[PDB]
Amino acid sequence: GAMGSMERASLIQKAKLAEQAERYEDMAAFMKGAVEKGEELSCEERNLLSVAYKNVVGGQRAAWRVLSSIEQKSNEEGSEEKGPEVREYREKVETELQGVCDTVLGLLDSHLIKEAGDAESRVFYLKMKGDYYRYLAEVATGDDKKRIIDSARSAYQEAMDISKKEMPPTNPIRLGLALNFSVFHYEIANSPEEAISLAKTTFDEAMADLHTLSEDSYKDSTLIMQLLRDNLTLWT
Amino acid sequence: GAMGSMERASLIQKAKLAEQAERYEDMAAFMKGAVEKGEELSCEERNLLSVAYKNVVGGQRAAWRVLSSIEQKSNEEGSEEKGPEVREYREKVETELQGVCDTVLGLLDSHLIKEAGDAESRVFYLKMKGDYYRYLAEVATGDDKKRIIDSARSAYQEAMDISKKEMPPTNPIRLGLALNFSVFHYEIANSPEEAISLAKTTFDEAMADLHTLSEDSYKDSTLIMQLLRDNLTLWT
Amino acid sequence: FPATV
Amino acid sequence: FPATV
Ligand SMILES: [Mg+2]
Ligand SMILES: [Mg+2]
Ligand SMILES: [Mg+2]
Ligand SMILES: [Mg+2]
Ligand SMILES: [Mg+2]
Ligand SMILES: [Mg+2]
Repeated sequence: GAMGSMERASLIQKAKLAEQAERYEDMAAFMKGAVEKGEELSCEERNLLSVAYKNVVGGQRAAWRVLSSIEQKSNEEGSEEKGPEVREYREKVETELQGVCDTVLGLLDSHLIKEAGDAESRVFYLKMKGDYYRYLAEVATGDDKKRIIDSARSAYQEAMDISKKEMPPTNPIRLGLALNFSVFHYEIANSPEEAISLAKTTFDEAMADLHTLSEDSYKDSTLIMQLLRDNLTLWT
Repeated sequence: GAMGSMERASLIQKAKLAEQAERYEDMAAFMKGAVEKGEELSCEERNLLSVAYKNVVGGQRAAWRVLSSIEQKSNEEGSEEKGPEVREYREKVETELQGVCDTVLGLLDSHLIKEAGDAESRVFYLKMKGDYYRYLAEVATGDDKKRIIDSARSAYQEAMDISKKEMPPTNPIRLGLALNFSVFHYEIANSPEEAISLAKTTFDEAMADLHTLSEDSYKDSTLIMQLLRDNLTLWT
Repeated sequence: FPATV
Repeated sequence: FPATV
């Protein structure tokens, strides 16, 4: 790896610089290098990792949706035949997206998840595993589509089980996991009732636990609670 | 080149798709491939080329400024010594920027400019040559800094001379050239009076020629005239 | 699209 | 920064 010769601390420092400069591809490459040092990640470091790859894949997904939409239009009756280019370029972006997802899933499997013993780390990584299988599922059309969806579901479910046992209902990781698993249900698993039920129950259980929190924890938890409410408003 | 096997028309088609998807690095790679086919570019194609590389280098410049600012702060009295990382990463981004600039200048020299006989094409390419030497100048600190600045100046000046002889004062390429050469004077050549004089004269001469134009040409010309006014307002 | 974090 | 095109 091209980051093999750089100090772990230097990679973390540069990931932060890359974040300030909105250089998310660089940020991701630095964090990959850091993970590949083989030491566990701290809370801050886990966040750096997730921020970097979320921004990179988020851009790829946005582009994929633009291209897939143009491609769909081209296959409507009355559309002039324009050749293979739209499919080719959608495929190019798709392949790049899949590569990023496989990279992240690779880091999680080798060996972030297996070394993660504390709830905050294990739930966070299992959420990411669910998230990156979900992105693979968004573009899947083949023999393995069902297995990709189940891989997402399984990772989210394991994360859910741990989060309910080991974290308070207001914990931002628990909230974020629930938000994304709810989206999984709505957009990937064709289960809008499960999505709505999950978002509602998570919101209400968190509401009931806000009284235990500091002002700063309250701000963190309520921010994610609002995203649950936003989705519920979108869906009802 | 990796685009050597793709049809010219397919490269142009994909550059447009990449633009719609905001995939400017891809857009640039497709347009480079198109230029390397060796045929002259049409008006639309020249615009695609300039759009792609403007967006790519624009992002690099923005990042370079973030990093250079952090680096400057680190070299203020009282700043804790944090090691070589900020300089290294600013250098990394700088080297990438320089590479993009050299790529564009390469395309212009081999062989876009020499084949460009009509004013609209020749002025547009010479403007781009000025622009990409200007970006090299923004990051130059060494033995060749003066020569880089003069390379920008010379290209802009040749473009200016042709534009004044061959184009009306409202021509958007003439206006755009003047806008950017004026910025060159202000930001690179330490000549704010020349910058202001150029922006003012260009604005006033265009104003006097608007009566000759259609509604659509009027909209195009006045848009760039407003940018001249915006700069003048910034500088006075 | 719906919100995720 | 000033406007360029
Ligand atoms: Mg070491
Ligand atoms: Mg595919
Ligand atoms: Mg339940
Ligand atoms: Mg051919
Ligand atoms: Mg340098
Ligand atoms: Mg003069």
